[PDB]
Amino acid sequence: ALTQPPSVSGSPGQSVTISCTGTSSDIGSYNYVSWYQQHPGKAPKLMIYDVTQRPSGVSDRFSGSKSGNTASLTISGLQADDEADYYCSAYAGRQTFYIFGGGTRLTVL
Amino acid sequence: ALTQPPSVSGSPGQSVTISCTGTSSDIGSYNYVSWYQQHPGKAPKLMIYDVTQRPSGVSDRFSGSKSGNTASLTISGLQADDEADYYCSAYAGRQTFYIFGGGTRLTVL
Amino acid sequence: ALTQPPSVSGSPGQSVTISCTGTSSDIGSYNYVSWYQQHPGKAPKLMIYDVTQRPSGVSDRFSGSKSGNTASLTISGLQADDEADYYCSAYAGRQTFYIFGGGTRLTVL
Amino acid sequence: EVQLVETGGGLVQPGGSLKLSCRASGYTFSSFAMSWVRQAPGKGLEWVSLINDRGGLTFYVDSVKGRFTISRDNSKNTLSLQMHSLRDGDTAVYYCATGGMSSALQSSKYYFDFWGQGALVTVS
Amino acid sequence: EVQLVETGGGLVQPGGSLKLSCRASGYTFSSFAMSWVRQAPGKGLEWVSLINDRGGLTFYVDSVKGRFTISRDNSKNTLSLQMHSLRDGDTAVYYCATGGMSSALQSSKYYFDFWGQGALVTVS
Amino acid sequence: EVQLVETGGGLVQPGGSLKLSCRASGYTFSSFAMSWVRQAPGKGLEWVSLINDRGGLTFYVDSVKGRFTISRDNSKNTLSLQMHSLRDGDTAVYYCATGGMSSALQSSKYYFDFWGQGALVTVS
Amino acid sequence: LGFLGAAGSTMGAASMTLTVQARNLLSHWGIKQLQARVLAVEHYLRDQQLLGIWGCSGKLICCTNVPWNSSWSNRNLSEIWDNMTWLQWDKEISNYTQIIYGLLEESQNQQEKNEQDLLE
Amino acid sequence: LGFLGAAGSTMGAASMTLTVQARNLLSHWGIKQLQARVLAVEHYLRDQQLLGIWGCSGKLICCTNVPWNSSWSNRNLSEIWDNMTWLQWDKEISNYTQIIYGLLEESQNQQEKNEQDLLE
Amino acid sequence: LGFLGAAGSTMGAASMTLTVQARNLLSHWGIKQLQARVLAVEHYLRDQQLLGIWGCSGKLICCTNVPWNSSWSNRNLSEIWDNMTWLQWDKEISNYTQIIYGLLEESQNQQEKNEQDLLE
Ligand SMILES: *[C@@H]1O[C@H](CO[C@@H]2O[C@@H](C)[C@@H](O)[C@@H](O)[C@@H]2O)[C@@H](O)[C@H](O)[C@H]1NC(C)=O
Ligand SMILES: *[C@@H]1O[C@H](CO[C@@H]2O[C@@H](C)[C@@H](O)[C@@H](O)[C@@H]2O)[C@@H](O)[C@H](O)[C@H]1NC(C)=O
Ligand SMILES: *[C@@H]1O[C@H](CO[C@@H]2O[C@@H](C)[C@@H](O)[C@@H](O)[C@@H]2O)[C@@H](O)[C@H](O)[C@H]1NC(C)=O
Ligand SMILES: *[C@@H]1O[C@H](CO[C@@H]2O[C@@H](C)[C@@H](O)[C@@H](O)[C@@H]2O)[C@@H](O)[C@H](O)[C@H]1NC(C)=O
Ligand SMILES: *[C@@H]1O[C@H](CO[C@@H]2O[C@@H](C)[C@@H](O)[C@@H](O)[C@@H]2O)[C@@H](O)[C@H](O)[C@H]1NC(C)=O
Ligand SMILES: *[C@@H]1O[C@H](CO[C@@H]2O[C@@H](C)[C@H](O)[C@@H](O)[C@@H]2O)[C@@H](O)[C@H](O)[C@H]1NC(C)=O
Ligand SMILES: *[C@@H]1O[C@H](CO)[C@@H](O)[C@H](O)[C@H]1NC(C)=O
Ligand SMILES: *[C@@H]1O[C@H](CO)[C@@H](O)[C@H](O)[C@H]1NC(C)=O
Ligand SMILES: *[C@@H]1O[C@H](CO)[C@@H](O)[C@H](O)[C@H]1NC(C)=O
Ligand SMILES: *[C@@H]1O[C@H](CO)[C@@H](O)[C@H](O)[C@H]1NC(C)=O
Ligand SMILES: *[C@@H]1O[C@H](CO)[C@@H](O)[C@H](O)[C@H]1NC(C)=O
Ligand SMILES: *[C@@H]1O[C@H](CO)[C@@H](O)[C@H](O)[C@H]1NC(C)=O
Ligand SMILES: *[C@@H]1O[C@H](CO)[C@@H](O)[C@H](O)[C@H]1NC(C)=O
Ligand SMILES: *[C@@H]1O[C@H](CO)[C@@H](O)[C@H](O)[C@H]1NC(C)=O
Ligand SMILES: *[C@@H]1O[C@H](CO)[C@@H](O)[C@H](O)[C@H]1NC(C)=O
Repeated sequence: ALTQPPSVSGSPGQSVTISCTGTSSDIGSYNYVSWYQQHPGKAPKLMIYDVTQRPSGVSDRFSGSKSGNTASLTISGLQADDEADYYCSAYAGRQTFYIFGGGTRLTVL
Repeated sequence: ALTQPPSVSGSPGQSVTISCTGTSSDIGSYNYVSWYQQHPGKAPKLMIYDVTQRPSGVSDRFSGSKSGNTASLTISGLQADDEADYYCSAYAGRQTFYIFGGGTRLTVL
Repeated sequence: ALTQPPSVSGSPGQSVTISCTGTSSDIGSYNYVSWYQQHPGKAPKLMIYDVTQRPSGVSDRFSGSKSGNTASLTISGLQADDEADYYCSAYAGRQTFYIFGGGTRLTVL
Repeated sequence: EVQLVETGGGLVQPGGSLKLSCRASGYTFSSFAMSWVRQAPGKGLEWVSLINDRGGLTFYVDSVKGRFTISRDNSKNTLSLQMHSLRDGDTAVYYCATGGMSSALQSSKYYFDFWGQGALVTVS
Repeated sequence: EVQLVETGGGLVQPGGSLKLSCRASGYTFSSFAMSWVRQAPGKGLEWVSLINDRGGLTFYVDSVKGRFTISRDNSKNTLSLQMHSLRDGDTAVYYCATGGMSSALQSSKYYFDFWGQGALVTVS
Repeated sequence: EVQLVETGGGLVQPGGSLKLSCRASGYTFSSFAMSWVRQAPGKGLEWVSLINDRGGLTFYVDSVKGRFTISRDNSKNTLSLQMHSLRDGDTAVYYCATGGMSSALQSSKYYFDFWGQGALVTVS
Repeated sequence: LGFLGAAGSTMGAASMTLTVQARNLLSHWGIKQLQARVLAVEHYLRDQQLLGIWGCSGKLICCTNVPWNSSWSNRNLSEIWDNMTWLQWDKEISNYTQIIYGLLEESQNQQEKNEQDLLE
Repeated sequence: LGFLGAAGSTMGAASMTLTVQARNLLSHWGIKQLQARVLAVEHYLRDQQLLGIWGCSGKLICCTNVPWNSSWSNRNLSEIWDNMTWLQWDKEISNYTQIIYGLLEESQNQQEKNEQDLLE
Repeated sequence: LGFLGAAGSTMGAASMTLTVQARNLLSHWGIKQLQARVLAVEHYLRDQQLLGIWGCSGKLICCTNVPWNSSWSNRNLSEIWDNMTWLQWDKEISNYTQIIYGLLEESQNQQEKNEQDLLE
């Protein structure tokens, strides 16, 4: 449903950005975008919600933002331990409550 | 709409079964399945209604039943007089009130 | 959406008819048909409305009529000055408020 | 004995119109919903239209939805159907039938109890 | 004399936005519903949008439904249209017109009485 | 600490049925809406169904709309999903999740706060 | 802008002040005053009951399915709504009031039966 | 055809005269009459309030979501609607009425709450 | 669980007993008692009229199209519904009641007019 890239990478200490592009009757209409971090073999963890908020329990190295129909996740002080499949999702109205992108494999070099 | 087989047959005294397979938002949802008997050249007669009931005026040799999305008509002491095209129909909701299958030509051997 | 012919023509003083054929849930259902006259390079002018009426400001040489799903414009005492693209339109319900045909290039001979 | 008798039309050109009617006797006409069921010469049965016993509510199969009118007259024990635009695909026997619906305070139907013999409508 | 004058935009790039507006005079602005009608350079007329005389109700051709906004200002006798995402296919003359709807206690319309000159909107 | 524990089924044949359940603890069960999210072995996440905190309102993705039932028992802190007609395409890990909706007098959600570990459901 | 201020205005303008008038319908020595208050209440309730019967409960403007007969009044919409006051209008058609009310009642009874059947 | 004219008719026939009866509910010496008018109004309003609570405001025939229990009455539809009068029916189910009313109230409260959530 | 039993509970709890309070609003020597009864009825009717004007007739919970102004109260929902009672809330916004009521009335007037045009 949502498009987000494969093969995102950078070395520890370098920032990376994972984009997520949807449509107008999606990201362009509702500010309910969230990001999840799934380590292989584990259930997904919430990292970002309501486009820019983060839950208690996660670091401040993770920050969301958006413009137009594109949402993104910025990771600042990238760590080796950030390797994970990152997913974006969004509220897309009342007939099709949620949609997701494929996972973004983030590799730390 | 409903699927029922062609050419069901048997000899006098043998039982025969005529199946009727529909869908979930059909036979699987509503218990209003009926069967009609049409001799060529004549209007159809009601034989079975509400899956298992029969009207006054017909024999008990005709018995309806159903399971899942499939209904069937069982005829027990088959007579020469039972040669006819048998049809199944069912209530299928409020947008598509009734549907029917093709006819099953019952041949007595 | 609506079909009206190209290249209707005739000499000054001859009558011409420009037809407009639509559908049942269109011309066949609503008596809200109008015709417009567009000289090249200019905004369209209203000539006929409510199938047969004409606004103050236009001549009686222009008269509308309809039958079935077809509406038409009759031009009687055709003048050289009537060269224009004539268009039909109609009300077609609340989901698809208006539809139009292509223009008819009326040529005076 | 309940009798439903169609007194329909005959051979009509494509794009024209044809009206069917059915007279009923032997039962309280006003107590039942009625419908028309169609049978093409080489096919099985198809439901076409349904009308309420009071004549207020009508339902149609999508293929005739903008073309057929079903009506009713409880003083004359008459059911009627007015067909327009008559497609070649509308050639069929049209049967008058009692049943297909009941109304609120009545037990349910959802099946047809009585059939007429059918008028044959042919489109050229 | 009734006049409608478009004072719209010009050449814009695809995916951007462009606003049109139209000034009216010669009639009570607030007494009439208004609409926009589009004409591609090689095509006929297409209805695009309709707005109520009080500004509360708006309708769109489905092809622009998620992209265009129609508005009104009755104190300034102004009609406006804000277009977003500008497809190349939206290149056309956009005409300001009076009519297309009425308001329950008024005689019906369903036709367009007045037209402006048309703004040319070009999307690259 | 919030814990959601799936105690689901295993390997089943197509056309049959399988029921999953999830036991919750560490939070007021009754204060949150819950949902099921599915992950096919080689895919990303897909939303399947949502149930309100009080159990009265349910929503489904079209692909399971006529096949799955979602329900709750708030006295036993248990969420469950009853699946029918088991398509081969339904093979996935089914995760118990808390979130996806709020109840009018609450701050909104529209995201998932907690996840269970996931039951593996396989259809042959 | 107060109570009955629009009485001399045309029907199409006066119709925008319906809440002003609706709000002014409700609020031995001393007995004649109780009688007046009780009767004011009964009057109010009868009008509300009637709106209920016609299917107009809870609203100040209600559309119905009863067609207007040209025999009651054959004036067009501009004659009735752009000019004409409500006082003048009421006098013009006062002789058809009971006919119209009877038709509205019949229409709603049929509507209720059709709705009930569509839910079974 | 007048007030209570259908009282001896079956339920399915009497149900077509609901407006006939509804309209006949509204309209020291002189005090007992004043008291009677006040009381009649209070009675009327309690019934209307109750219909409101159950979600039946504004209508004479109201369908609900409360299932019928065979323990209240196990008669079938023909047996009731085309055989019994309303007086007979009312006597048959009198014991089980204040149970039914309680169920109708509970049902409406849940429905209104669900509608509110669906509007977030 | 009885009348006003929820008065000390928070708003999010008290909102579930609305039918308990609604049903307790209705039911020379002896005249002052009639005055109290007539007045109680008029009070009741004014509240019902007001709900009708706002388009909330027939329901205990009604959502509207008037946005909430932070100037009336800037508390968030988890504070108001979970850590405050209705008595406290009523005092907090007692200065904006008339403003809010005026807005609700205006909103409905616009809503009725728009519906009327859509039915044309
Ligand atoms: C329309 O009115 C016609 C004329 O009848 C007169 O007006 C009615 C309303 C009664 O007051 C009657 O006594 C008068 O003589 C009727 O003949 C006609 O049926 C009416 N049509 C409709 C659709 O209501
Ligand atoms: C509405 O009627 C206007 C006045 O018409 C004249 O006066 C009325 C009182 C009748 O006696 C009528 O027969 C007379 O002709 C017209 O000027 C106006 O155009 C009419 N509206 C429409 C849409 O035609
Ligand atoms: C309704 O039941 C009829 C038989 O009624 C019998 O006698 C009454 C007094 C009760 O005791 C009842 O339980 C008994 O069974 C049937 O003849 C009739 O067909 C049934 N009608 C319907 C619509 O089901
Ligand atoms: C929201 O309120 C603003 C302030 O209004 C003033 O303060 C409030 C608390 C009341 O006492 C009010 O009577 C005063 O006038 C307004 O300026 C603003 O326009 C209002 N809001 C919106 C959303 O339109
Ligand atoms: C709701 O507000 C709570 C308290 O916030 C503080 O006190 C209130 C009265 C205001 O003055 C506010 O500006 C102060 O920051 C928060 O603890 C609580 O998290 C808030 N709820 C949500 C959902 O954000
Ligand atoms: C249906 O009724 C069953 C038995 O009836 C109960 O006891 C009698 C004495 C009362 O008059 C009746 O109102 C009670 O319900 C119950 O066991 C059963 O739970 C009820 N079912 C439903 C769905 O209400
Ligand atoms: C009274 O009539 C005049 C026209 O003669 C008009 O300008 C004025 O607004 C009207 N006043 C009211 C209250 O309708
Ligand atoms: C309202 O206008 C019409 C048409 O001009 C006129 O005939 C009529 O007398 C006017 N009205 C009143 C209420 O006197
Ligand atoms: C109403 O009826 C009376 C009595 O027959 C008659 O004098 C009057 O002219 C009538 N009014 C109208 C508007 O027809
Ligand atoms: C009274 O009963 C008879 C049958 O004995 C019936 O014909 C008549 O219509 C009934 N009367 C009423 C008012 O229902
Ligand atoms: C009334 O009930 C009896 C039960 O034995 C039945 O025979 C009779 O036909 C019923 N009458 C009607 C009008 O339903
Ligand atoms: C209610 O119950 C009593 C128990 O004695 C019984 O006598 C009475 O007839 C019942 N009334 C009904 C059936 O409504
Ligand atoms: C009164 O307050 C206590 C907490 O101190 C709470 O547990 C109790 O439920 C409250 N009473 C009501 C009626 O809500
Ligand atoms: C009141 O707020 C506190 C946080 O400060 C929260 O823990 C508590 O649950 C809230 N209250 C109620 C009465 O539900
Ligand atoms: C309401 O207004 C009065 C002034 O009349 C003021 O003293 C009071 O504090 C205000 N109420 C609130 C909750 O602010």
